Amino acid sequence: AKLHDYYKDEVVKKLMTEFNYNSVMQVPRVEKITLNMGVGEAIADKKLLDNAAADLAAISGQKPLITKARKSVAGFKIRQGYPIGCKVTLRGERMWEFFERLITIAVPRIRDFRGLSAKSFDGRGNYSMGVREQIIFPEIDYDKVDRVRGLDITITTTAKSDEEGRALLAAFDFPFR
Amino acid sequence: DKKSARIRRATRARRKLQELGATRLVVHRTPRHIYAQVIAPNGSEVLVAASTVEKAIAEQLKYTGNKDAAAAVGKAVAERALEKGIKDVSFDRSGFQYHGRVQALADAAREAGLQF
Amino acid sequence: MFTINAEVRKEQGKGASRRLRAANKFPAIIYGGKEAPLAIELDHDKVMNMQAKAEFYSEVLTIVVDGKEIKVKAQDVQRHPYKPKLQHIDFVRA
Amino acid sequence: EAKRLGVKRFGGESVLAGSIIVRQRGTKFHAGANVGCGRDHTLFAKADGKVKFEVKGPKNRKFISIEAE
RNA sequence: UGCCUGGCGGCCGUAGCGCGGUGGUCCCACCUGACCCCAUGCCGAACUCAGAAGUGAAACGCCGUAGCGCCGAUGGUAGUGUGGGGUCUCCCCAUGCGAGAGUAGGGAACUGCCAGGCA
RNA sequence: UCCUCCUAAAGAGUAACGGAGGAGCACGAAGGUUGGCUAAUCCUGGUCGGACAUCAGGAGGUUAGUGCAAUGGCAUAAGCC
RNA sequence: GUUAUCACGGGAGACACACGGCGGGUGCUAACGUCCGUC
Repeated sequence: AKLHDYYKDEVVKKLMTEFNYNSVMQVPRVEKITLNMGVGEAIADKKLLDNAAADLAAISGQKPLITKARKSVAGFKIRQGYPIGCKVTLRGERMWEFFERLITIAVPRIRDFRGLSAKSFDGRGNYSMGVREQIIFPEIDYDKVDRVRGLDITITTTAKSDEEGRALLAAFDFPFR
Repeated sequence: DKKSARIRRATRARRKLQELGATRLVVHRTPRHIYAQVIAPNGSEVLVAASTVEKAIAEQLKYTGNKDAAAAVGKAVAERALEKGIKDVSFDRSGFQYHGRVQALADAAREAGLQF
Repeated sequence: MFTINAEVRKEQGKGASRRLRAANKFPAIIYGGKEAPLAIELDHDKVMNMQAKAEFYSEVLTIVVDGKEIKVKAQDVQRHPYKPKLQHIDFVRA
Repeated sequence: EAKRLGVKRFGGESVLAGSIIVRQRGTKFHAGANVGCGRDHTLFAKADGKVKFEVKGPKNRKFISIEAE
């Protein structure tokens, strides 16, 4: 709400002006956000998975859900039905506030800030990257940090092309590649 | 898609009722409007039908779509079926979830004098 | 410029085909357009001599049947598996 | 032992209630009207009438039906 | 009753797939939270409540494209039931049933009932 | 002893000391009901990753799985919650 | 077509078939070797 109002006030206007769209909702509309943890070392120990899930729940407004094995391979010695990681599916006020808090401080402050990639898209305009050093986030404090860990962040949107993703990045002002 | 999933879910009871071969009352629901009909065993003829979009039954309803509207539609369908002589139809909720307007209209039809 | 001759087809079936092949002849068919397809009878040695030419692959055949001249083109020629005999030809009224 | 397989009764022939039409290893045929499928994937009649075969469905699967005389 | 939309059946690649166009008159679809109807292997994940605040946009109805794909003759060919012959590993003679494949052709399907809208 | 494909010739049955194989198991859940979901494989991004832990998106549409050797079937699922 | 069809009662015989024709399997797509379904 707090960020959605501004998004509709300014982002939609500029997007429509630049893309000469006709339908009011032709502008891209965010569907959801996904924050997943796919470290894969959960086989060695199971407590780290629970600790990371609790940390994700604390930083977000809802608890993550665990994901079971998809397909087993003899090379990596992984069975079926054994949980490895978990994901948080942010929708609504929770996703809005989480994304606002991220973009406010977290993204600017990161070591080796080379810049996000505007071309690394799945193919239909869904931006799904991975970020390490979870300490960058403000919620994760040294009193609870356990080990340098990474996560996968995706913004699922109704768009079906990379041009819409580029326009969304431009609206977010896209500091630099 | 939502309509395809709903149709596939309803297909279970739709095919199961073919073996029974008895007239069945079905209701399609939408936040805007609600439709209802009583299909014959052949599956191609309906003995009675109604729709919330129709003013003839929406005159006393504040709007076509609401719990009171669904209850009134169910009561009207039950009364019309009883006066026509449907002879103990079966029920099918078109693959919906039996907790809201569908439940209200089913209860209304049951209390109208039906035995399904 | 190429002379051709044909005979009316009045028989039908594998029996007729065997009769023709025993009598040293074989049938052919002409199809295409709105006119109904029709079967015609041709001999064997003369047809082989005609086909010996290398221009048949692009020449328009002038069939002479029942005192009528018809311009056609051969598209399919069913040839015997190994023996040097022909048993069926297909023409289109181009 | 050689397990018995095949179509016990063909189309256009009369069958009574509970009569098996075809005892198939799998489900090469599907019951239609007045035909039921047992636990052994066997099609059995439920009424008295003539048997018939038909082909339909997205995969052109075969159906066995019964029409009362 | 001319046209559009949704549901209830038939048929099951002529209804299938790719591309362009069009659509809010009705209908359909996107939307907030939900302590309340309903409940989540967390999530309103699926389904429900206030309707248009706004639109025809994923999707969805329809038209063109015969592009991919599908159905498909007559005839011919392989095969085969009966009687006989030959140089009897196989072929032919008289006769009946007839392939697959391919060509012409077909077609962007069609049909019965209910409901709403522009007339 | 039982069971699976040919032989066994477009109905069924159909043999040689013919050519090819598994079993003497197994549940108080791996059964039933009801409410739901739906496959291997490749591609994009991916400190751990070597192509081959899993992860967000696309194609695929049962070549997966369907406890055993094998055969017929299973998407409406007979596969899973 | 003389009911040439089926059903019950009593009496049987055999319970070691060869050759040829038609479509096949084993055999080395060596066969006229060998075993099958039918006349």
